[PDB]
Amino acid sequence: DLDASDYTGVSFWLVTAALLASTVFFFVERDRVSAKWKTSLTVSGLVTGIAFWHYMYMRGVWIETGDSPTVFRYIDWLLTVPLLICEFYLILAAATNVAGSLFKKLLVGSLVMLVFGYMGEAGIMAAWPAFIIGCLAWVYMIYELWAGEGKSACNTASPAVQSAYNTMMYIIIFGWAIYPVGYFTGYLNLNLIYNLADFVNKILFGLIIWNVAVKESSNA
Amino acid sequence: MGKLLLILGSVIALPTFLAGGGDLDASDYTGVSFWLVTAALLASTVFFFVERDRVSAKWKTSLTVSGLVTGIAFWHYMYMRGVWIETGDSPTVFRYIDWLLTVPLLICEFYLILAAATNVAGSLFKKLLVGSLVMLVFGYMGEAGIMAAWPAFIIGCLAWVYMIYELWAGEGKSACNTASPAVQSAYNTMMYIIIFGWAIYPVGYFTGYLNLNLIYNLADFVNKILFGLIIWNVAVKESSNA
Amino acid sequence: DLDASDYTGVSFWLVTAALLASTVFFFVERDRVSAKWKTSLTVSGLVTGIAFWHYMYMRGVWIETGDSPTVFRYIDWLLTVPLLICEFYLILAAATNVAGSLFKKLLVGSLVMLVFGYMGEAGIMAAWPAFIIGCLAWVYMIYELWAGEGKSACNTASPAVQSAYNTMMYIIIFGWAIYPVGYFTGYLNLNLIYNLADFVNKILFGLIIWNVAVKESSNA
Amino acid sequence: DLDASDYTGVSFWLVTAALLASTVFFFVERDRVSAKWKTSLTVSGLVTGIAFWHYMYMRGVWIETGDSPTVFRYIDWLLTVPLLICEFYLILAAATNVAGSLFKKLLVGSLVMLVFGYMGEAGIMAAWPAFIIGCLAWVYMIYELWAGEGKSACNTASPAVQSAYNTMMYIIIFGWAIYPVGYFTGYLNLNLIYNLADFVNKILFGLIIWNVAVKESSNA
Amino acid sequence: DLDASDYTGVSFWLVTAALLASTVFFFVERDRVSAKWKTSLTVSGLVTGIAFWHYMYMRGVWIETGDSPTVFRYIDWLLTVPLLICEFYLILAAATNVAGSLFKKLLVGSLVMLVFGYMGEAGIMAAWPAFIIGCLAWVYMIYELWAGEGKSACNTASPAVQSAYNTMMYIIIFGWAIYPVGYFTGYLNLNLIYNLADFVNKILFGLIIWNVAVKESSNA
Amino acid sequence: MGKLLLILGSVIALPTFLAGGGDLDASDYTGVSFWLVTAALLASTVFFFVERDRVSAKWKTSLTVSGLVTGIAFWHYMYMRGVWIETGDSPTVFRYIDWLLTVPLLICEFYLILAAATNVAGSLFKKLLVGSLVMLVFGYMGEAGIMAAWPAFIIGCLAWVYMIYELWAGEGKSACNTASPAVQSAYNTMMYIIIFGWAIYPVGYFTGYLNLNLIYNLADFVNKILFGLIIWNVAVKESSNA
Ligand SMILES: *C/C=C(C)/C=C/C=C(C)/C=C/C1=C(C)CCCC1(C)C
Ligand SMILES: *C/C=C(C)/C=C/C=C(C)/C=C/C1=C(C)CCCC1(C)C
Ligand SMILES: *C/C=C(C)/C=C/C=C(C)/C=C/C1=C(C)CCCC1(C)C
Ligand SMILES: *C/C=C(C)/C=C/C=C(C)/C=C/C1=C(C)CCCC1(C)C
Ligand SMILES: *C/C=C(C)/C=C/C=C(C)/C=C/C1=C(C)CCCC1(C)C
Ligand SMILES: *C/C=C(C)/C=C/C=C(C)/C=C/C1=C(C)CCCC1(C)C
Repeated sequence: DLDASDYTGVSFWLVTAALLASTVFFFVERDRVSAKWKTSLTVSGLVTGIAFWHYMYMRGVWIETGDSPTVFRYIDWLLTVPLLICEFYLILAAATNVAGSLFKKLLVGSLVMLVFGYMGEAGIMAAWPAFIIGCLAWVYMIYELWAGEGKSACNTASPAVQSAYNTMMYIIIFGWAIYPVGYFTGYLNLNLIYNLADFVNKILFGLIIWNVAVKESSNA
Repeated sequence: MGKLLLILGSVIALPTFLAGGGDLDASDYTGVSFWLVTAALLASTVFFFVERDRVSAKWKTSLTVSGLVTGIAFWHYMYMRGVWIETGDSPTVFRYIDWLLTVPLLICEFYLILAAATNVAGSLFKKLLVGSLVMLVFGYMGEAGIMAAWPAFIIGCLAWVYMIYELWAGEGKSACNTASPAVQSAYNTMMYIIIFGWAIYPVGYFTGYLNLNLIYNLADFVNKILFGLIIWNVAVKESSNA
Repeated sequence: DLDASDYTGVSFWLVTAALLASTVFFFVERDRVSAKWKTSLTVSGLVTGIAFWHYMYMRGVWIETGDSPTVFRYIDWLLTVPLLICEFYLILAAATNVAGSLFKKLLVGSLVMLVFGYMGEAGIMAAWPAFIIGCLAWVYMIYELWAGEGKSACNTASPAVQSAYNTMMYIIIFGWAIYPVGYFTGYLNLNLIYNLADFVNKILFGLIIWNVAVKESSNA
Repeated sequence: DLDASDYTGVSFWLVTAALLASTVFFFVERDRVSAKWKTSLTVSGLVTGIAFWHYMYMRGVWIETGDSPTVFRYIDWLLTVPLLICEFYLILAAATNVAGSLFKKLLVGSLVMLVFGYMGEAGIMAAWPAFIIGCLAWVYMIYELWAGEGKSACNTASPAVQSAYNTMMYIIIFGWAIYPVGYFTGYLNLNLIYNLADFVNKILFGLIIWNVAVKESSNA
Repeated sequence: DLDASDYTGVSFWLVTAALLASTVFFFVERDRVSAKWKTSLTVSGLVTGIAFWHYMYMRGVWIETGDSPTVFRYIDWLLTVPLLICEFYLILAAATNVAGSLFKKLLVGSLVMLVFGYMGEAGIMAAWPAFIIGCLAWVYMIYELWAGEGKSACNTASPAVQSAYNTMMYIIIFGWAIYPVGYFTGYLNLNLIYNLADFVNKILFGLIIWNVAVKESSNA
Repeated sequence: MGKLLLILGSVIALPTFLAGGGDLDASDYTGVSFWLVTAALLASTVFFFVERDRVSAKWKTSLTVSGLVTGIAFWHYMYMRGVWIETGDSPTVFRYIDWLLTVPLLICEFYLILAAATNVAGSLFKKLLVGSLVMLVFGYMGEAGIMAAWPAFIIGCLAWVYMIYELWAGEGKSACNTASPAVQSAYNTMMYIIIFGWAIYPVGYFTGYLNLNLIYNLADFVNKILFGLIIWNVAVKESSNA
């Protein structure tokens, strides 16, 4: 690529290599954890692998044409956000008892939010109603994960699990807020911001989950 | 492990064969749905072939069968995507091949769980398989134009309702009576999936005889990933006791 | 492949996909079975894998030329029938003690029968003597596994192994009879029948072996 | 390929598929045997894999030109015969005590025999002296494996090991005799004979070794 | 590549092959170490693998154009320095208890230092302020791992872990100093020095970590 | 295992990349030797990476190091075969790269076995490594034409004799004094290999300064496969005790 002229290709290569490394990382570290946490690593590994695959496709499209195919980004979000938000249910199940409806509501909210976001970007619906519905679904998920069943499950957990849950909640609140900001900016230079946001929300989340899994399983 | 790293590298290099099929954005929902479903099916295949570590020896089959389902789906979906790129027409033949090679395994999942959790004669699996084969044969005859749309659709709906009744008040209820609560909940969820999840197919079919590919994609997504996830959940919940 | 015009391509695709699925199934399910029956599954997996390989080659030939490449079919039979017929010896060794001459005589009979069938197909010898020799070898193997050493070994076995042996004997008697029937029909519309017969004799056989292996091993 | 017109391509495909199947077979069956016999299977798997690789290369050369590149055959023999003849030392070590010089003498004799055979075929030396030296090395190996240190090691062994050793000795005496016969015939229609001889001496040998390994390790 | 004309290609080939060998070595040697140290080897293997990937890309660029693609070098540094510097946190966690802020501050310092180095290289900001900021971050990390939290954690550790920590600290102080020296030389014949430095800092570091991990685990 | 069968299939499909380099029969002994050595090195790499199951935790390193030796040799041999096919000239640079990346591991095998079997300071490994590096540098200078053939050859022979003496009556003898008889026999065999097996290189080198590629191929074959087999034999003999 070019040198000191473009920051898009550098970000693409950096994120692709990081995602491949994290995928290998998480598919190899499944040997350390116990039987309970051999899923909280597999799901994160799948998240990073799917993100890496779609990043390779986006890099190919960028080489073919110098534009931003946000449809690929929405495909990647639609197959990663459900798993990332399910990670909460997975760690709560591997750490304590969960009724099961938390996963259902989590998944439904995430699917509705993305579908509406994709429809708003593609122009099927007006931008404002789609943005409002997506924000409402996001706030509903935050409320469920902050003061609803998620908080109740987090109350009965070991201190390491509680700290990891708080870190993941902060990540959801702050790092995930970049994408709606970019959506509002585009409906009223972004590829690099999305790359960095995916880097954070796809590597730090998995590393937090791996840390808590190793710290819990080490007991034995 | 370094040998396991070879497996990881092979899994990573498999998408490279798929150079990419994208062509238009925000114009056609078929190609987007095809890629979404293909990637989700590959991810679920890897998930189910990896999560066999947790389950005990009794439930190491209930994951492999679902992994096979998703893998066969993924294979036939690539084929379908290739055909669609070559020609923008309905790949009915490939869809019915995929259904014929996947519905038997999905309906055999019932027998597998009812045998690994309790004792069952298994005649429910045989009769449901026969009903599903009849429904699939009638659907292909209708799609091929041999029979009219309305009679074939009515016969398929009647066969599907039969299968639902067999799953609700047939031998399935008796088998579910002597089982753990987790297996009962899994059976109820799978019965609800049969009632509603499979019901996406005929309604979408009625859409095509009165677009269809998107509905079929979404229906395959649901009834091949949610089913496997429910089976995995019940298998893990049962095997953890060990 | 043509759609709604010929069932040969549909049968080819169906039995290719089913054979690949059965290969993966049999090479993955070796974990459940004990150390005794880790061979009764590997050989079945090899049978299905070789069938899938030769089926891909036959599909390529059919696409290249629309005829009947029976040479590849006889190669597939020559490399799959010995393993399917040695499955009897394998399950008998895993269930009881067998001298070993049963496998030798089975292999010799199966190889002689196929070679004679191939020679009859190719026209090296007269069709009727080759057909008679093949039928005689088939009946000799049936007698050996019905009233000879195979039956004697089956007498001293667990009920599950005996039931599997009876089911496999019934499959050998009935399903395998399609191929000599096709040979007689062609030496006195077929590829579909052969495909279905391969599906049956290469998947149901392996599934019976897997079922009996799992039933035997799990007990412990 | 052609149908009922050539028997070379059929033999090539048959042997290649059989060698690939046997390679997979032996690399998978290492899980059944104990720690002692996890080498007697690896070496046979390597033999079949190398033979399969060189058979693929020979098939490619045959497609390129319809002739017999015996240099490839001698390369395959030079990297398979040492391992096959070492299999004796490996099973004797895994079954009883071996001094170690048996391997040395075995390997030296096999290397000398092939090198002289290759030189005679390539015309570096006269055919008769090379044939005489190769036959002398072969007879020396047979004597060592029949009445020398090999027989002494076979005397102190379990009956299964003794039977396997006798079977391997008979294979060495009879099946390996095909190659010098073909060499004499060509230095005074052969590719098919060499294919079949490799089939036997590369599959039956490994199957005998696997049989004795499984029968020994089953004890535990 | 030219022979006896330029040492850049020789260095590229040497450090590519060595990095691949070290990657395989570190991903294979995870079997020996216990469950505590199955992470240090994994991270070292990831470091070497990413280095090998970016080295292959840099070799391709060099063949395509005979210049210095320092952008790829800084991508490699940005994706490898955080892991090498978190190896300290990993070994400290595997040997004793660490709060976790050490890894956070290490990562922040390393990322800030490179980003500033990349900006100085690209000319986004003035070279001297970026060099000063990078040196300040480097000295801050050295102080943290020499007299701060890292030293305090190293005080309560086994003698082997303390010796490994001292060796790694010496490597950080000495071998890593090549890169700022090269930057000063170029901002006030190099690729060979950088290659050798990468060889050292990416192989000797991992070998020290592997040695201490094996020494700790085998005890048990 | 099916996942293991993926590794087996990858190993089987690796030779497919190598389409084939054969050109002439009974005319040149270089290409034949190249193919023989490449295939033997790949086989030994697979053998040493598979046989780690038998050896105990102490000797699971003495096999991995030899496997990498053979793997690096195989990689550089392919490169050398490609260069030779492109141009029929001596690949001196690749040979010295391979030597520089393999001789250190082969000489480190001594330290590895003397540490996994008994206690040794390890200065013998360091001094032998320094001597080998000096010998390789002198050989590279002689081959590049910087120095004359006779002085470089004499210096290399003197360094090699030094290394032999260090292996005979240096720290190696003291380390071998306190060891099991199997380790002593392995050390004697490796010392004999150093004395005679490596001696193929200088004499063949003297052949090139007074073909060479065939001698170097055979020498690499011996000193990289027999060495690994001796290490594997001693490792298995020691670890079986468990
Ligand atoms: C790896 C990718 C991740 C974690 C993506 C997350 C994306 C979101 C949270 C997107 C949210 C949106 C809204 C809340 C409303 C407007 C539309 C979206 C899709 C931009
Ligand atoms: C993986 C694919 C699956 C589970 C496909 C399921 C398909 C059906 C349940 C189709 C049903 C139909 C009827 C009930 C009647 C009308 C015709 C069909 C074939 C569309
Ligand atoms: C997977 C393929 C299988 C099980 C093939 C089986 C084939 C036979 C049993 C063929 C039998 C024949 C005779 C009994 C006589 C006439 C010639 C044959 C080869 C058609
Ligand atoms: C898989 C290949 C095998 C077992 C090849 C074996 C080859 C021989 C035993 C060849 C022997 C020869 C002589 C005894 C003398 C004349 C020359 C040879 C090479 C043909
Ligand atoms: C494998 C690569 C490694 C270990 C790279 C290390 C790089 C550095 C320590 C770079 C340091 C720099 C400074 C301390 C200041 C000036 C800018 C840099 C990036 C050259
Ligand atoms: C895998 C490669 C190996 C073990 C290479 C070994 C090479 C040598 C021992 C080379 C030795 C030389 C001398 C002793 C003096 C003359 C020059 C050399 C480099 C040919």
